Amino acid sequence: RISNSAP
Amino acid sequence: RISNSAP
Amino acid sequence: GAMASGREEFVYMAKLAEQAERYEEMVEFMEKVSAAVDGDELTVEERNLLSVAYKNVIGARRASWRIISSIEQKEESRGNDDHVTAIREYRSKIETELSGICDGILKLLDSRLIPAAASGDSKVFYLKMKGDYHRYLAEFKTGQERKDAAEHTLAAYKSAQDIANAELAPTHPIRLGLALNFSVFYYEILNSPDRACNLAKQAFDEAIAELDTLGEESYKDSTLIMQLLRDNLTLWTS
Amino acid sequence: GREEFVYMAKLAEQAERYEEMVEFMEKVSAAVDGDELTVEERNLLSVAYKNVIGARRASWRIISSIEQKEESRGNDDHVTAIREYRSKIETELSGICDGILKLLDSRLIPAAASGDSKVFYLKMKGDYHRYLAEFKTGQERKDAAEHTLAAYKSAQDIANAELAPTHPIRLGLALNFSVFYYEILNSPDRACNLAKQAFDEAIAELDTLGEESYKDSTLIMQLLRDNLTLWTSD
Ligand code: NA
Ligand code: NA
Ligand code: NA
Repeated sequence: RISNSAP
Repeated sequence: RISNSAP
Repeated sequence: GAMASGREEFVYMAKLAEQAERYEEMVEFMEKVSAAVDGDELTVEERNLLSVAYKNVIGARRASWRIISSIEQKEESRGNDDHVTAIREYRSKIETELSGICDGILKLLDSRLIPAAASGDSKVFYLKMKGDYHRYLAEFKTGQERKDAAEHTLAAYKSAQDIANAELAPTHPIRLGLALNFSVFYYEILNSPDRACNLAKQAFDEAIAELDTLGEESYKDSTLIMQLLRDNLTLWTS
Repeated sequence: GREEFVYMAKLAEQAERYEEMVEFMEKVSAAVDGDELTVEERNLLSVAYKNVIGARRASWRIISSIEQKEESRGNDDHVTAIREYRSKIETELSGICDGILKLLDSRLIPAAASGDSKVFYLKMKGDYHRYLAEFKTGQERKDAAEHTLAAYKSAQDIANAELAPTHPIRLGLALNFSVFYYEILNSPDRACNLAKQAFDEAIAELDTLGEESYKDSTLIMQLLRDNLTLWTSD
């Protein structure tokens, strides 16, 4: 996807 | 591991 | 060992499963920890192990679900109904796994972890986690179940945000991680790019303004989350 | 049946759900009575088992290193826990090898009708006995090594006589045979000698190769060199 979520 | 085997 | 018991032993087993990259067993071991502590609070080490465990288990199925969904859409547009039928059955199997994984951690959160969270750090951490796994449900559920999932995600993230704004520094990795995932929720689930950018820029700006309060300890985790905020904003703008 | 499960196997590969990929390809092989698997089906079968065993091999090596460290620390409680865990992985290792070895012995090897597929399945038999020898001890390890040498030798005989020196299956066999000597039998001179001969014989006629066939051979030959570069310096 385009978006990065948190570690 | 030092050695590599066939893919 | 059949007589293995207590958080210490099962914490160690979870660390072995992590080194082995056997994350399903790491979940199992961390669930036994949760059962042994039931009533009390997990330590920071335990909560992070629990989180790593479920993150890797669910992440494998999320990745599989995405590729299988793209293949389904491609075969659909090719008119290959027989392939589509087979892909749908296979996606449905992955969805029953996704659903069961989310249900596992959501049952721990609702029944043990959130009720026992004492500090503002812990409350935000577990409320963020609850919204995270409702968000993974909203990624693939449909109809009423998707709306219910998105509503549960908003409710958990908003309640976490109220507490974080009141009790955590703008540079706190938990507060920042919540802002990041809340903005992803806006962008990916609610398809509201403007509200997503506004929230991501706000959290970034608030952190920058106080970028002398994050000291060498959390500083590293905070900068990484801030970099992810920046990167999302760039992509969502271009 | 055959084609349905081939397709399911391809989906499992995309999804990186390799345990399911093995199940699907085991169903393909059962649907093919007497006939040979196609090359496509043969390669899907090998990728499936390769990835399923590959992950337990990785886990086993990590857990074994941890076991030794906790022993060096006198943490006998940890050592016991680790041994129980390593034992669980070895059980899975043993069961995965058993599945492909039974399939090779009862269906694939008997059905092989050309030197191409004969070398391929015999090599694969040796491979999975060799994966047994990586962790087995005592008589089980001795048995594994004896079956590996016999599988690889039979493969090599057919391969020298009926496959071009540049054939990736013959080269792969040489590669894995050499690794067997280096790692399992602790015969580094013989490992090096075998790998070197197989390499020289391949560069000899490396001119006949085209474009699709050149990338296939050159890949194996570079792995042969990489081992020699390390083995020759110890
Ligand atoms: Na603990
Ligand atoms: Na649970
Ligand atoms: Na708690």
